Amino acid sequence: TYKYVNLREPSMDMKSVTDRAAQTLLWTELIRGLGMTLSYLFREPATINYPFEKGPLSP
Amino acid sequence: VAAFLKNVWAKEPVLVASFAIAGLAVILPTLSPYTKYSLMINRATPYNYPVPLRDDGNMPDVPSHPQDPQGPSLEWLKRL
Repeated sequence: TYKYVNLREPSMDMKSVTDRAAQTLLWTELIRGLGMTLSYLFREPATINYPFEKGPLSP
Repeated sequence: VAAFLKNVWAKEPVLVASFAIAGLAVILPTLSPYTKYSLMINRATPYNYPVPLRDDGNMPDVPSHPQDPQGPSLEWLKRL
């Protein structure tokens, strides 16, 4: 069937521009999003120590 | 012209904020009385040596004693 993605007209009123004005000017974007999704560093590194450890196979 | 501030602040929100800092910066030094306190201090900073003068008859004011109430009062700042 259908789906129309990335197809949405803007708000264009008094208050909702302040959500798009604080975004560009003071960067509430790009740090709450992209500075937190990188860190996300505390997870365990899933590395195989190849001369000692070995991975799975199949019969 | 009332939406002209609302069809450019939702269109190019960079230089709009510049003109607001172009404003509110020229006007206010002519407004608050905290200025001319800037002038009274910046003149009352002694760089050079205050050389005394010669008496002849008068004496309108200011005898030789420095700790006498003979000159002005800039000592409001220490009380400020």
